[PDB]
Amino acid sequence: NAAYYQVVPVTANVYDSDGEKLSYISQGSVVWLDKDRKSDDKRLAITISGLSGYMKTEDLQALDASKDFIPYYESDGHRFYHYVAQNASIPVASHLSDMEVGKKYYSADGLHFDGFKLENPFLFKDLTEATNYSAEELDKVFSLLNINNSLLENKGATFKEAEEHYHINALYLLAHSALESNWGRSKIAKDKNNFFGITTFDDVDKGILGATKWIKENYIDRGRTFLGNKASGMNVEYASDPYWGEKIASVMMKINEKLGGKD
Repeated sequence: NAAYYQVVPVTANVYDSDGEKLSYISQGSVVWLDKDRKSDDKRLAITISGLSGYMKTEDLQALDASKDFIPYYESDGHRFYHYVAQNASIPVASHLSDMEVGKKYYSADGLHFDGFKLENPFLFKDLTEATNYSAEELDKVFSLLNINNSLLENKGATFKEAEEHYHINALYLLAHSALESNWGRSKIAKDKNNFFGITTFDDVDKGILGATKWIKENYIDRGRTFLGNKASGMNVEYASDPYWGEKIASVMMKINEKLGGKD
């Protein structure tokens, strides 16, 4: 058995030892062979984004570490990045003095490394905690990041109303909608009125409130109260992308930095 494998179908399921579905992951995702559990001809014991389970052998293609891309993490001396694909990165934390700049680090859960533990500032934050940011501050970020023709600009008051009503962090709501709609510039999102990529008040305001209600009832109220990864939080069920939670958290980080680090 190889050390790493890549997901073959559009999505594939991850199972427990008894064959019950635990989660699902996206095509091209790289999973780690887990040598501490038994793999056989039908299923491989694997780890992905915090989750340990089994995957069907026909769902996985063996990778060669010398030839193929293996995701890793690296610091530039200021920020630590997760490289999830050839050349593509997600900022996940500040640099720690424990990290050798330029060196590639590997982790099956994105938290525990060889020499240190990472505190991603938003990945495991309780999403029912309100943001410190005002409606007016949230609105400022579109200027500061040079985003234009966004249907989400001037929606700070809507996000804060959503936060007060449903008790879901407005910075998270802004981040989630920004990720799923290209900062409110997506034509698909406008035409479908679906800025969060779920399966006078205008349609955008109504969509934000409706999406927040949906997240509250289907995630928060069902015990999924933070972004997380494939082992826990919203990422277990919300998206096949095992690093969806990290992507949202990175958007929250970018917004927070630009607005002065109040959260």
